[PDB]
Amino acid sequence: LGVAQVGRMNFGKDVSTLKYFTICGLQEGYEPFAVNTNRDITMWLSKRLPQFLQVPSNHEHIEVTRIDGTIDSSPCLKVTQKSFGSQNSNTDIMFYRLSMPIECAEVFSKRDDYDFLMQTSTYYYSVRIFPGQEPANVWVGWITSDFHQYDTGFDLDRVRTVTVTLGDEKGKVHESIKRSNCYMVCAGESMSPGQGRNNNGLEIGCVVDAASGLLTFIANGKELSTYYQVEPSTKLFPAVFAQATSPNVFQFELGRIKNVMPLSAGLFKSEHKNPVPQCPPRLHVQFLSHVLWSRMPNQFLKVDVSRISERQGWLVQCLDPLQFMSLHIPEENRSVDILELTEQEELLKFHYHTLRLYSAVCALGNHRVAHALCSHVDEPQLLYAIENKYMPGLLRAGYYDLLIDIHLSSYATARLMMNNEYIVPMTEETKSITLFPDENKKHGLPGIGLSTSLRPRMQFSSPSFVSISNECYQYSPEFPLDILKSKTIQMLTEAVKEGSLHARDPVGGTTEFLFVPLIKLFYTLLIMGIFHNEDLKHILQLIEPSVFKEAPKEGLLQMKLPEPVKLQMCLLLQYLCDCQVRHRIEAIVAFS
Amino acid sequence: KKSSTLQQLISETMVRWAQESVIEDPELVRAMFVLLHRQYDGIGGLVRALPKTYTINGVSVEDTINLLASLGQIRSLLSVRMGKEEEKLMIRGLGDIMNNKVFYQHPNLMRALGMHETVMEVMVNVLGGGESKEITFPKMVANCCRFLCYFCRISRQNQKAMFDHLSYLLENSSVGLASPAMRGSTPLDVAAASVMDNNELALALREPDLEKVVRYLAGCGLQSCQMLVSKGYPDIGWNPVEGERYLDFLRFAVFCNGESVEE
Amino acid sequence: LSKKAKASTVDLPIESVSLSLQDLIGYFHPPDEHLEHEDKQNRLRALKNRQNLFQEEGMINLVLECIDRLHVYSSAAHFADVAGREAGESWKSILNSLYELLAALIRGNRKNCAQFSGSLDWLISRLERLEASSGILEVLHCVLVESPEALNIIKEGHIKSIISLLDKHGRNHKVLDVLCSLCVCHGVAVRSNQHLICDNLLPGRDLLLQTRLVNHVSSMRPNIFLGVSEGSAQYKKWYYELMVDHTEPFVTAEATHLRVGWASTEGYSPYPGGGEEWGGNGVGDDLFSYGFDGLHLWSGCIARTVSSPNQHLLRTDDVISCCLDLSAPSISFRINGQPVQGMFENFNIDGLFFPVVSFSAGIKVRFLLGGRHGEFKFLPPPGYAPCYEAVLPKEKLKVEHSREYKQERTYTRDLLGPTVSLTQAAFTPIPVDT
Amino acid sequence: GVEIETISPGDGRTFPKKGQTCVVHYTGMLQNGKKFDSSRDRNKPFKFRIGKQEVIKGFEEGAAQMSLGQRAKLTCTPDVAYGATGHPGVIPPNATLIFDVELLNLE
Amino acid sequence: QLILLFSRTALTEKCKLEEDFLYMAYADIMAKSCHDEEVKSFEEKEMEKQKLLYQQARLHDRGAAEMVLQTISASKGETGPMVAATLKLGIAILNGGNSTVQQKMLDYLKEKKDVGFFQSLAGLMQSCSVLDLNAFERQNKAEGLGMVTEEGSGEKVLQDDEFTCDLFRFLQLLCEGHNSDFQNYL
Repeated sequence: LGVAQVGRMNFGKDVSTLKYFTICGLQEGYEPFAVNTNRDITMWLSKRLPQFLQVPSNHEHIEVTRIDGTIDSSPCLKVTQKSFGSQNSNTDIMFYRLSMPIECAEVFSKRDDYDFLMQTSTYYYSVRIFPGQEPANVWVGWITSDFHQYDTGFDLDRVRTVTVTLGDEKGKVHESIKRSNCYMVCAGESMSPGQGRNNNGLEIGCVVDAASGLLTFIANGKELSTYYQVEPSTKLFPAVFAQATSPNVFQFELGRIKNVMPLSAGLFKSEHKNPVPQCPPRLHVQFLSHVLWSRMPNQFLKVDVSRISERQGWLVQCLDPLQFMSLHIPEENRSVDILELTEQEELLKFHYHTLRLYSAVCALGNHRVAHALCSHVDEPQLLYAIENKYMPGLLRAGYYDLLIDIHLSSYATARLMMNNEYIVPMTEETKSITLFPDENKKHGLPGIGLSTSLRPRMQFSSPSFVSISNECYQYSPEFPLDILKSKTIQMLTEAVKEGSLHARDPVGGTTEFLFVPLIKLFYTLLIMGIFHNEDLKHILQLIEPSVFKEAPKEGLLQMKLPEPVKLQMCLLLQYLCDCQVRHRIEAIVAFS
Repeated sequence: KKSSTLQQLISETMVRWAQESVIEDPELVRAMFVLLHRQYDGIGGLVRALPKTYTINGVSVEDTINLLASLGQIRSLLSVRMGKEEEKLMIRGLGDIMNNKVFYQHPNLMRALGMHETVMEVMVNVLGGGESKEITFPKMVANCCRFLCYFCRISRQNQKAMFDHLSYLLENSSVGLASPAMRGSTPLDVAAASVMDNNELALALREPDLEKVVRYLAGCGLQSCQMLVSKGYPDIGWNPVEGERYLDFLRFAVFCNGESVEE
Repeated sequence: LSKKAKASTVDLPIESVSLSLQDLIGYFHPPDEHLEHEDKQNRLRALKNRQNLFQEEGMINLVLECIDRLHVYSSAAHFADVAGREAGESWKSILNSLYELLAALIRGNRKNCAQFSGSLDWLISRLERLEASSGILEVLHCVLVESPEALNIIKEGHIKSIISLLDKHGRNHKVLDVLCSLCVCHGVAVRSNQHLICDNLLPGRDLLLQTRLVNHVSSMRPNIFLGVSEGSAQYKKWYYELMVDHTEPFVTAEATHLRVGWASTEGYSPYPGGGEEWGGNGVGDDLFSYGFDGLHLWSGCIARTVSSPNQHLLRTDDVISCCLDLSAPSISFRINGQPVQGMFENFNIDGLFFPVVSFSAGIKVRFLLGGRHGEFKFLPPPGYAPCYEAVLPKEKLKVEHSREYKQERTYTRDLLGPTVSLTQAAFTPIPVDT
Repeated sequence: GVEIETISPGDGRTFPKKGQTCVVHYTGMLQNGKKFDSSRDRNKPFKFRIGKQEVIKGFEEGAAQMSLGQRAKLTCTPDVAYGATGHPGVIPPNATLIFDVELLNLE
Repeated sequence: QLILLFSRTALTEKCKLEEDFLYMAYADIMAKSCHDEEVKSFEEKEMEKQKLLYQQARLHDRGAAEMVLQTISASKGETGPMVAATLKLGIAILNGGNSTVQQKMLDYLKEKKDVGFFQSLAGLMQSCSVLDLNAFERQNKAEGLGMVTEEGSGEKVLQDDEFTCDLFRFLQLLCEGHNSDFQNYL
C-alpha cells in the first residue's frame, strides 16, 4: 500500500463475506485461504521503526572484517564498503554500533598501577578514521538502546534530548538532568591539526567512567572540550556513524591507554579484571536497517471513546484485561513479544533448549532448584503459555513440560512408585466396597468410586523469596490445582471439538503440538488423582462417549491420531486399567 | 456390538490401530501389545497384584503412612547420584524405618514392599561407583549393612529372602573389612547374618560360594594390606586384619545351633 | 619444528595426513538412518568392533598428542611462520578433523568414553579457543551422554568454564545440551551438577532470554496537532486537563498503567514518532513523549520521582492539568490544583505536539479540553490557552487512537499505507519575492 | 537501613505492633528493574509475624514503618537483605531489593 | 508387526538378552495356539493334522520361523526364562516334522551365515543341569531334620527338566523326517 492508500484483505474465514468467490472462484475449484482455519490469520507487516541487527555476510555494501590483536597491536573491527566506485552504490550515512553495551553504576559515588587498574571503572575504545575518509562525515561516540532515528542527514544538533528539572517547593532547582540517546562527537570538528591527517588517520578515543557517568573524548592524544553526564544505570552502546567516501571507512580498535581498563573488561563479566584487550566472538558490529517484519497483535484492547456532554467532555473507557508474554534480550536491552518467535528461528531454538535446561536442572525431585525456577518462570507465565493458541509449537511443548516438572513431577512419580502396591486399611468404609455397584452386574466407570488403599500424601511448599526459612526446600512449589483442572478440561474439550474437523491451524502448527502436550498434563493430573467424580465423568466422555456413557460424536479413541499422540492414549488407558485392578483388590479384602 | 466395558473397548482399539497402518514406532507397538495382553489376561493381574497386597488395622494407619513416606524417600534416592546431601537423607530414612513399630509387627509387609532390595541396590550403586578407589561415603555402607542385619534378625523368612542375594554379598566382600569399628556394618557381615543359626540356610550353601571366601582368605595370607601399609604399618607378608574377618563368616557356615554341619 | 629445525630439512606430512584424517572419519562413520534395520545393526556391529580395536592400541592418546602438539601455535599465521605457508594453510582444517575423528572414535562406545575420563580436564582447558570450541564441545557432549563415570570428574571450575563459554561466544544451543547432559544421565540425576548450573547461570539474568507477562498499553489523543515554527500562526503556550473517573490499582498481577502528558511527532508527520504501534509502551517510554503518573516524570523510559503535596499514584477523582509552553520549551503539571515540583525543558521542538494519555485495562478518564469539549475544573495559568482553540476550523475535535490499528474483525480492518506529512498544520505565509 | 516512599496513603493511625501478624501483598524487584518475586502472581496474601526473624530485615523494618491499607515502595540495602552471599539461584550477590508492598490487614 | 518387532529386538546388538515380559507372554500364546491339545478314525487323524498345519502356517508365514532362530542366537549360550520360551515356540511350529518350517529355518541359517546360533546351541547344552548327589543328600537331610519343605519340590537336582527336554526335542524336530540337508548342517 502506497502513500495515503487504504486497503482490506478478506482471507475467507467466513465465505459469506466473500462477495465475488461464487461469481468467479467457487466452481473453478479454488478454495478460500482461511476455509478450514479456526483462528484469525496473523498479519505480518513491514516494521516502521528501524532496528539494529548484525551486518549480513552477503550485504551489498557493508563488509565487516575482524582483525586479531598482535603483540604490538590490539583487536580490531574494520568497516569497509564492497561496492565503492561502481554504479548502484548507495551514498548515505550508515549507523553502526557494537553488539554489547556498558552499564553505568547503579549509584554514582559522591606502567599503569596494578591497584588503580584493579579498582577503576573507566573503560576505553578507539576509532581510527582511515586516511582518506572525510572526518566531516564520521561521528564517533556512544548511543543507548532507544536510538531508532534513521535520517539521511545527521547532525549533532537534531539529536533527541530532554532536560528533566526537579525542584523544591519554592521552585529552587536542586537538580537538572539532561537526557539523550546520542552521546557522540564529530570527527571533523574534533580534528584540531587541520587538513593533513595523512600522517595517520584520526584516532578518536572514547573514554567512559562507569562510576560517575562522565563521557570524555580524546582525539589524537588531546582531550576534547565536549563531555556528557549520563544517568545511573545507563547502558551505552559503542557506536560510530559515517558516510562512506572511501573504500575503507573506519575501524573499531579495542585497545587501551594509560590508566584506563579495556572495553572487554566492562562488556564481559568473566573478563572484568583482565587488563588485556579482547574481542570475543559475541561482540560484533551491527547497523541500523529497515529489513524487518512486525507481528500485528491478534487482539487489541477494548477502548470506548464518546462525548458524554459539553459539561463532561470526552470519555475514555478500557475495562477488560489483556496481556502478552514479552521476551527480553539481555545483551540488546530490547523486549520482543514471544509470539514473534514463529519467524525468528534462532531465538525460538535457543529458548526451547533453555526451557529443556530449566526442566533438567530441577529433574527427579530437585525442590531447591524448583523454587528457584518460580522466580524466572512465574505462575501467570505458566498459565498464559498453556492456553495461548498462537504460541510456537516448540515453545508450547517446552513451557508445558516445565510446569509438569517444576510442580507436578515429584508427586506424580512417588505416587506411581507405590502404584503396584496395595495396602488397604481394615476400616468400616473399606468393608462397604463391592465389586459391582448394584445388583445389575454392570461395570462402573473406572476411577469413580470409594478407594481406601493407603496413598502417598500430597504436600507442597509456598514459594517465597522474602522468607528466610529453610524448611520449604522439601515438597514441590505450590501451584493452583483447582484452576488447572478446569483449564485442562476446557482445553481438551476444545481440542476434541476442533481437531476432529481436521483444520489447517492446529495449536502449535501440528497435531503433535496440540495433543501430545495436552494429553500429558491430563495424564499427569489423572496419575496424581486431582480429578474427582464429576470431572472424571466429564473427561471420560471425551475419551469415549459411548463406552463410558453414564445412565456422530466420537472421542479421542476415534480421531485418526498420529503415532506420538497414540502412545499417550496407551498410557492413559494403562492407568485406567490399573484403576480397575486396584478396585478388584479393594473388593476382595472387604469380602475377606 | 456395544462394548460397554473398558476391557472390550481396549481389546478392539489396539487391533484396529494396528490393522489400519504399519506403526513405525517400536515403542508404540510395544505399548500397544502390553495393553492387549492385560485385557486378554484379566486373571494375570490378580496373580501379580494380590501378592503385593497387605492389610492393617485402623490403629496402625498413621504409623504405616509414616513408614511409607520414609520408604519413598529412600526409593527416590535410586534415581540420583549418591552424595553429601543424600548421606543424611539415607541415614534418616533408615533410622525412621527401624524406629517404627510396624517394621517389627509386620515383617511380611516389609518383604512385599521390596525394602531390602531397595537398600541393597542403593548399596550396590554405592559400592560399584567407588569401591576399587576405596569406599567413598563409608557411613553409607555401614548404615546399609546395619539395617540389613536387623532385617535378617526380624524373622526367618526375611533371612531366607536375604539369603538369595548371597552371591553379590560375597562378590563385594572386601569392602570395609580392614577399617576398624566397621564390624557388623560390613557387606560380609550381612552375608554372615543370612546363614546365622539357620540350619536350612546353612544346608543350602553351595560349594562354589565357599570356594571364593577361601580364595579371598588365601590372598589375605599371601599379600599384605596395602591400605594399612600406606598408613605406615609394618609390611608383613600377610593380612591379619582382613584374614580374621573371612574366618568368622566360615564359622557361621560350618556351625549352626551348637552342632557342626557335616556337609 | 618446535626445536627450530629448518622447514625444508624436516618432512611435515600435510596432504597425506589430511587425506588419512578424511579417510578415517568415513571409516568411523555412523550408519545412515534410511538403511534397513538388519543392515543398520550390522554396520553398528562393525563400527563398535572398529572402535574397540582402535582403542586397545593406544591410538586415542595419539590423536590427543597430535592435538596438543598442534595447539602450541596460536593461529594459522603463527603456525605458517614456523612451518611452510602451505603447511599453515591447512592448520585449522587438520585441527577440525582431529576432533571429528576424536568425537567418532568414542561416539556410542561407553568403554571408550570411560577411558577418556582422565583426559577431560585437559580437554576443557582449551574450550575458550575459537579454532577448537566446536570440536571440544562435540567431544564433551559425546563423552557426557555415554559415560556415567565422566560426570564424576566435572567440578565447579569445569562447569563455570562451560558457562563462561556462552558469555564470551554468544547464544549457542550446543552449550545448553552439554549443560543438560551434565544434570541427568541414564535416568540418574547429579544433584551437585544440578545445584551448580542453576547458582552459576540463573541469578545473573544476563545470558538466557528472560520472559515476563506485560499488560497491553493503549494511547488516546485528541485531533489537535499543535507545534511551533518560525514565522507561523500558532499560539506558543497551551493548556488541557484530565480528571479520572475510576482506576482499579490491580486488574491483573501487574500494576495498572495510567500516564498523562504530551507527545511529539517525527518531523511534520501526523504519526506519533519514536514509538511502537503496540505493546506495553506508554506516554514517556521514549524521547518523543513526556508523561506524568502522579509520582514520576516519564521521558525516555526513565522515571524520576517528583515531589507534590500529598503525593500519590493517580486514583479515582484526581485532576491532572497539563501545561505546554513552546516559546521556551517547557512542560508542567498540576495535580488537583496544586503545582507539582517538576518540569521538562530544552526538548526537541521540530514536530507537532498533541495531548496524549496512555493506559492499561481498568480505567475511566475524561479529557477536559476547554470550551464545549469539557469545562476546566481549575483556571488555566495566565497566558496558557485551552487546547480546544487549536482545532482547524473545518475539522471536528475528537479523541482517537494514537496508532492506526484498533480492535476489530479482520476482513473489515482498514490496512493503512504511509500517511502524508501534515506540513499544512503550521501556517507559515511565504510569498514570492518581488 | 531502608527508606520508604508511599505510593498510596493508608489510615496513618494503625501500625504493626509486637506479636501481630502482617498480611502483606507484595511484589519484589531487583535494582535493574527485573522482577524476582510477587505474591500477586501466586494470588496469596503473605502472612508473617513481627519480631520472629522469619522474613528479611529490610522487609520487616518496612512493614513495621508501614500503616494499614497503605501502599509504599520499599528499598532494601544488601546489608538488610541477603548480604553478600545472596539467595542461590534467585538474588545475585550484593543486590539492592525494591519491594512494592501493600498492608492488606493486621490480625 | 508383533513378530517383526520381536525379530528386530533380537537383531539389535546387546551385551545380554534382556528379560522382556511381552516376549515371554506372547511366546506362550503363539506356541499354545499351535497345538490346541479313544482311537480316532482316519478322517479324524487327518483333520487333526491339516488343522495343525494351518495353525503352524499362521505363524511361519509371518516370520516366526526366523524369530526363534534370532532369539536363540542372541542368547549367546545363557539359560533363562527367555530361551525356555523360545524353545517351546520352535517346537510348537515344528511339531509333526513340518517340512516348510524346516526349509525356512535352514535357508535363513545358510543365508545369514549365522555363527552365533551354533555357538549358542553349544553353550545351552553345556549349561544344562544333570542329577546331583550332593544336592539330593542336602535335601534328604533337610527333610530328615523335620523342617518344613517350604520350597515346592526340591528342583535343585535336575534344575531344569523342561528346558533340557525341549532343547533336544527342538534338535530332533529339526531333523525329523530324515532331513538329510540339515542333518549334515548340524
